[PDB]
Amino acid sequence: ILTMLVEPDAGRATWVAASAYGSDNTTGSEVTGALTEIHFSTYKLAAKSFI
Amino acid sequence: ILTMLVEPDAGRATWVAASAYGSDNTTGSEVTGALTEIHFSTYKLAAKSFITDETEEDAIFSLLPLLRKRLIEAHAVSIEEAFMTGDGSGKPKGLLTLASEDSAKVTTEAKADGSVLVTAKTISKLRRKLGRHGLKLSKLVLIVSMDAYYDLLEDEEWQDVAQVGNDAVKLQGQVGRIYGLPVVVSEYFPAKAAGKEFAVIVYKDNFVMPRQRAVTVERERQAGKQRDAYYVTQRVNLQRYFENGVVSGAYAA
Amino acid sequence: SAKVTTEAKADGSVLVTAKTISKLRRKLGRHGLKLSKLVLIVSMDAYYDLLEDEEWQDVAQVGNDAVKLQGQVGRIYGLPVVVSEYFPAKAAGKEFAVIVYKDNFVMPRQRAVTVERERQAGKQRDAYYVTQRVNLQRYFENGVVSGAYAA
Amino acid sequence: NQSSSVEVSSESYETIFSQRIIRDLQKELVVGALFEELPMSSK
Repeated sequence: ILTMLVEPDAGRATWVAASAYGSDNTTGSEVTGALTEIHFSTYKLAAKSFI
Repeated sequence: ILTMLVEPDAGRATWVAASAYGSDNTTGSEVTGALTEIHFSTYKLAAKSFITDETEEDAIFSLLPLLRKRLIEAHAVSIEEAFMTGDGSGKPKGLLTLASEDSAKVTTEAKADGSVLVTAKTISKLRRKLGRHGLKLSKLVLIVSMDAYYDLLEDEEWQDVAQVGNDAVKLQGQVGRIYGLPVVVSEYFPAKAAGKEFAVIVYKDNFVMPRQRAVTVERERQAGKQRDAYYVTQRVNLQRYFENGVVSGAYAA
Repeated sequence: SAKVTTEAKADGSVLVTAKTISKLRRKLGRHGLKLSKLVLIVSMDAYYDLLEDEEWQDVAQVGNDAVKLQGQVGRIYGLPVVVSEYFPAKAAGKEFAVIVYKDNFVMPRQRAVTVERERQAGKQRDAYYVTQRVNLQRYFENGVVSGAYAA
Repeated sequence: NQSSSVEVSSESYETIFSQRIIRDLQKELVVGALFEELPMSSK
């Protein structure tokens, strides 16, 4: 088996109000992401004869 | 805030009678004028992300560049989405919202289910609502959704070579200029449904981007929890001079 | 779920036309906007039906490459045509064409084609063996659209 | 701003007034001067 990796999608930011210009909400929200993986394999094919 | 002055409208002269040559009425009437003003503002966009100092060791490869790139690309996605169809509550009013609130939302006969496609003639018919600014073609921008483009690719009026020059669809499979308007495809249009926009035409020179500070990255170390917070902020807005210069077409109700 | 059930009948009441083939690009979604990265494959019957297509007959309709002057179909809606004979038999609900995103597919392989010979003196026989190990896989779960005859 | 401990009195010290003057697109004049003159020195 061979395994690869898959990058996640895109996030987004937020628009803060003016009333929170001094508090701890002035940095808005948080963006998060996780990776993913895929797999590969093979099958066997054969044939024979006699003389 | 920033303020500029808008010059007033025009005036009229008078046709004096022939019996008023010997009186002060010979000199005519008065022309008065008063200036006005407009203002511009800005809005703040922010995002953050944390990375504890133990997941960095608790893995084989690094995870910081992914974090930073995700931050920046999320910021760009949000700003472009807001410019597309942001409302007015603390965020810039989107182009489609401007067109709708200016009564420039032309309700066409194309159907959202798929019974009737979107024809190039329908797209070109939107130029009427632009009024005086629609006469010039070098000063316009056309943007269509993905599904509008795919329905354009199957237009009965662009198939034959004899119908449309050398740019027939059958020979190319691609659509370039529609009625002289270059075609640009964007996927950030709203969901396809009844009464939803699928193409917009804007007067490019009428819109500006007020901006206070660019995208800035700040790094804070929170030793009390052993993390590495990152902060990204910017202040922008989308503003226009006058109350015209956009038209949007929508599916039928 | 990319099997598009088109209107072409499985007997011959309705033929397979160029519009049916070109309409499949929509179900490719974002991948369908670039023609240079696609491959079209049609069966025997599909190709013979295309040869009788009504919209490729005249010089006025389609340039100089009208069917009446050449008798074969080359580029169709910008897509080059490849004919393959291994499609299933013409029947209701079966397929006749496919478009694939070429770069989305890989062919993993462990060993090449190898031949080994064995001598069985007890039977006066020579046994020949040919073996190989391959497979067909894709990166992400999309990029393929197939059209099928009507039910 | 009115968020810090020290702020300014009135908005006029938070605003930039510009003398730049702008006008919209105006109508054009066509039949005003397309005919030919006829000078009269009498009534």
